[PDB]
Amino acid sequence: SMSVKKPKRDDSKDLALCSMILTEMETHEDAWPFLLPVNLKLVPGYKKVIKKPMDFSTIREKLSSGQYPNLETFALDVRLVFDNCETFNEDDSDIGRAGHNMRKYFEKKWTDTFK
Repeated sequence: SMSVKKPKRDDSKDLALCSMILTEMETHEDAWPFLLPVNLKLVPGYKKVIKKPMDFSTIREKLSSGQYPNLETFALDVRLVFDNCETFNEDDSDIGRAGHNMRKYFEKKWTDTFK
C-alpha cells in the first residue's frame, strides 16, 4: 500500500531474456504454423472465429518496439498463439500437435528462466 513495498525484484534483464526465449521458439522445427500471421483472406472462418490473432512475428515486432509493459504481457501473447491454435485445429493434425509441442517447450523455458 502507500509507502509499503515488497522488496524490488530485478526486472532489468527481462527484455533481453524474453528476446532469447522468442529466438528459441522461432528456430524450433515445429514453429512453422506460428511464424507469420494466418492469412485472413485465404483461410475461411479464421477472421470470424479467432477474435485476437497472434503469431511469433507480431510478438517480435511488439517486443522490439516497447509494446510489452512487463514480462507477463509477453507470456500472455505467446500463450494466445497456442490457444488460438487449439481453437481452430484438431488435436490429431500436424498443426494441432505442433501447438501442443510448442506450448510445452515455451512453458519449460519460462519456468527455468523466471521461476
